[PDB]
Amino acid sequence: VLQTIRQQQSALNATWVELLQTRNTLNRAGIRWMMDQSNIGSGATVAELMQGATNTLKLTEKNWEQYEALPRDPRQSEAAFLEIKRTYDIYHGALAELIQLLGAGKINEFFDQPTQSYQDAFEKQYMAYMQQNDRLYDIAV
Amino acid sequence: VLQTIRQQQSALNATWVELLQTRNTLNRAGIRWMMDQSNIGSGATVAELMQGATNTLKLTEKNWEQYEALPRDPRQSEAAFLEIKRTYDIYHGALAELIQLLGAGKINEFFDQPTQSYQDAFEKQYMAYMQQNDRLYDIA
Ligand SMILES: [Cl-]
Ligand SMILES: [Cl-]
Ligand SMILES: [Cl-]
Ligand SMILES: [Cl-]
Ligand code: NA
Ligand code: NA
Ligand code: NA
Ligand code: NA
Repeated sequence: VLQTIRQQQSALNATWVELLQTRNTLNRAGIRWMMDQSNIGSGATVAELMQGATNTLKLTEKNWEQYEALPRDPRQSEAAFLEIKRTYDIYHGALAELIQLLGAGKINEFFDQPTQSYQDAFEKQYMAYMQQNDRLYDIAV
Repeated sequence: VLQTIRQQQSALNATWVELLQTRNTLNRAGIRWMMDQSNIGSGATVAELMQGATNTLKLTEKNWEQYEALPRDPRQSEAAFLEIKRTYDIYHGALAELIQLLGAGKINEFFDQPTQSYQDAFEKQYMAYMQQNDRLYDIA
């Protein structure tokens, strides 16, 4: 019934949320890394933050596969799902590369990566996909 | 009645998302701020990021008022809403404080603010609130 899109919706939202939480944690580690260069570091360490980003990026993978493996209503759009996955893989892959750049100390290459564009592209599909499902709500009446 | 729920969940989830983006942009600005002090600045500038964070923090405040104005079903717990609002106000106000600290060059107070705890507290209520509406959706 209409419960199969609400459960598929919740699964993709949890991926969306974990991607954002991962990007934020990485940028915290960037500040601490910067602080350590000038020996003014305090609070959370780079290692603890990198450790947390690694965890939430794996959580992101697992949340994604949980959404992929959920059944799709025949009315939904196949192209829509492929565009979601295309933008997700770029965004997820970009965060994985940010972990490597920071570990190698490439702070400029880290900061200059156009992560915002990858995120904007995924959010554009998520929003459009949220709208098409909200319409299946309005017509399932 | 079921439509009333999906509207609330979407309005509150939009606030949740905007809070996360606001915090991330502020942490991007913190890096560039430190880059400027070390003369290795590149990418997005502090000013552009600060005006982005200022922008998204207003989207958060608006997205919240949209959720708060939507009608609450009687079956929904009033105390649950008060706890969502309490944790939201702490979290929002904390992000507003980060804008003041970074604009004042206070990078240590900026980094040391326990923002994670404010976010964890709001996410705890947000998760509990959704699981309740989901069980409510199941009954109907
Ligand atoms: Cl570099
Ligand atoms: Cl970009
Ligand atoms: Cl300070
Ligand atoms: Cl904390
Ligand atoms: Na939403
Ligand atoms: Na500076
Ligand atoms: Na910019
Ligand atoms: Na309050």
